[PDB]
Amino acid sequence: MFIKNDHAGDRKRLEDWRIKGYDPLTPPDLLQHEFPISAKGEENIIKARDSVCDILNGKDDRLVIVIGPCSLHDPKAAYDYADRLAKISEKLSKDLLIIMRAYLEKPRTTVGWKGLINDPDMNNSFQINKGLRISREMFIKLVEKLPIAGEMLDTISPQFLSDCFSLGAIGARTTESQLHRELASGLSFPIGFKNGTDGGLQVAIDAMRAAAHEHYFLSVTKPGVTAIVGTEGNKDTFLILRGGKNGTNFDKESVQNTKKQLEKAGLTDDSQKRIMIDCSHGNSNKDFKNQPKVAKCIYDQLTEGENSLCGVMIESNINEGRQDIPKEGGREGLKYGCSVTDACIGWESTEQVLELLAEGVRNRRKALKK
Amino acid sequence: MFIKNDHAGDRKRLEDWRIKGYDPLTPPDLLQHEFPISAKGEENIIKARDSVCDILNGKDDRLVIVIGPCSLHDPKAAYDYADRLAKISEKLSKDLLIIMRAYLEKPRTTVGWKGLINDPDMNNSFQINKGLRISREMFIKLVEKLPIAGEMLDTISPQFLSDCFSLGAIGARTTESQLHRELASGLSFPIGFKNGTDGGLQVAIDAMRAAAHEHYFLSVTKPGVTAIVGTEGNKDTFLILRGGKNGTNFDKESVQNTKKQLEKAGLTDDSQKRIMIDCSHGNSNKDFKNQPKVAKCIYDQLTEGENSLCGVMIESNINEGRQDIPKEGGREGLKYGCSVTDACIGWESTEQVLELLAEGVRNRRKALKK
Repeated sequence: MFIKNDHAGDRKRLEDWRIKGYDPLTPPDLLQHEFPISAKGEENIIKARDSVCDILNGKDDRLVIVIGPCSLHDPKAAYDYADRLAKISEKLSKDLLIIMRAYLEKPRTTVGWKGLINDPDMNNSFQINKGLRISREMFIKLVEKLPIAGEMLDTISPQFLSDCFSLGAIGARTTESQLHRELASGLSFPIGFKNGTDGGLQVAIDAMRAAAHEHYFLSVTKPGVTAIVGTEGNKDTFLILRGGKNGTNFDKESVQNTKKQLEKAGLTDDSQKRIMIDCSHGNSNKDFKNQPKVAKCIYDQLTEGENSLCGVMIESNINEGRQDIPKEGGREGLKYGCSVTDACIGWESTEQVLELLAEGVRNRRKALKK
Repeated sequence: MFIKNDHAGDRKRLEDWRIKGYDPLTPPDLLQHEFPISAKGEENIIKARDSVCDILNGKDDRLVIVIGPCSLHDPKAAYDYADRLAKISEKLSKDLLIIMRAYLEKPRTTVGWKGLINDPDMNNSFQINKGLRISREMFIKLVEKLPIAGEMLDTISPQFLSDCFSLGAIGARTTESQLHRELASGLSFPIGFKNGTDGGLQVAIDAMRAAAHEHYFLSVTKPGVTAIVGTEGNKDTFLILRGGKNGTNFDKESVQNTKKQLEKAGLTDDSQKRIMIDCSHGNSNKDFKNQPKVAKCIYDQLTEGENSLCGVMIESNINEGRQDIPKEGGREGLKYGCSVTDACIGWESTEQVLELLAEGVRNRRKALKK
């Protein structure tokens, strides 16, 4: 702490006796001035957002693919993965609309590395200020290469990193939080809510419904100070089928149920597409090798003409599997292109699945006579 | 809106085209100045906190009863009720500690009054600065009458009102939120989380495990600027049973099952008491009539000497049931002392209930020969 609470632990102060101190923080202004976005990255982002919103509204028959490392921990690897992916995306420019999984943390119940933002040297130093710096810079570099997608959590943290997202996602732990639903209703891109830890759809229905309305809440402004914010709202929201405590909900029947309750909520019609399926995480029962297989199911629903499906989430890294960051050595003790956060499928798995989906969208074209 | 995004709609800019613009805000330093907490309120607040920290470590053999409106919405009415409860609160004082349920906003997914802070004019005018004024004014009056407790909904707001809380809960929906755990660890009083909307008990155990720890995050400081905060961690933590979509857990079995899971967690031992019961919300199935009978169940388990219990929650009001705030009417014409959120028990029932539980505490005393 730069400022230190000299009175920590005294239980005769009304407040703050549990507070160690404070460290200076950088307002989003200064960073947004320091790390601006190039017009090319700007253009990437905007046209990306719109096209997504097109696919949502029934306007485009393409399919959205949010794929990438579950968390990002090493930048050079991010440029490698982004250029390799911009290659294959170049190849599929007319079918998939692929967007990268730029995630800077895995939220956890158990102690660990707290994400790229919190622990920048990965040794629990917590000079988060740097974390942000380098982390935002990586985006002013990536957005020139391809569109990226973050997951929301710290109402405060996006202020620094929202202008780079062309889409966002919301986690199960946080999907019931009216905080976050407000936050989406402010955000400047489409947002996908993950269905509850037990599987529940209702939480995600409720989040979309919430996020569409206009909201007022306390938030943090670009000059690092507090004000009251008004959100026009965000109607271009969707649902991400995910969890396993109740089991896997990727099965076709599950998708139909999602659709029946979505038209039971006025949240979709036959012409709009609001369903994203997330394989990594809950449906894979926590094994990377299970990721390819579900792909099999989604493709198949496309082949029969499933038009509700808007997009698909994929856990993916240059090298497959996962690894434990060493007690000692930090980032230098990690294998190159290998996920710290979740087990990913290897680049090879990833390209074979992409060819499969490129074809599935074509077959949906042929059976619908589209 | 004071400031107005003049670009709200041009989905052509990097960011902020879903933000209406913002409204100025009284910083917490200032609101901690305009309304200070008199020395008597200071005394009540801290004596209560230490009392609850005793009950939590088994040093006290009395019972924490958090009782009050589902939502506090009429400050005259609240003063009247805090009067009454404080009067009988020392009637039973030897028996248990009575903390009043000072909540400001009831979490939802639907349209309606977003609490006293967001819309305290009750007209969807949203004059939030005043909301805060009013509300802190309220608080500093109430801590002179009896200590209080509130529901931590968001993490900017308690900068304005924390020092009136002797004690706080984390709403069922936000328990899984990393954010509310990090916030929890700094607060200078006891926190008890509510179990997940399924009824699941792992969320709350994990939250207790996290909040014990020391965390560093981004938070708002008393002057009104964001900063990096380190917390000591709050070890003064517990669990609240409240119900779910499944498993209403107000029974002897369910409590013992829970105690066993907390023991398996290394959070408590047979001397400590880490379990609080909510008798509204799920357990009551939105039926105020079923609250007293749940008191009865409790009273029975205390007659049996159940020593892991630290408290009970209770949504009580001057007049029972609830009433519908007319959306096309004002708060001008509304029944006095009738909670406008979840259905409450009457004043007479409240006398009754409280007497009955006092008896229960006496009975547990005799069971272990204390």
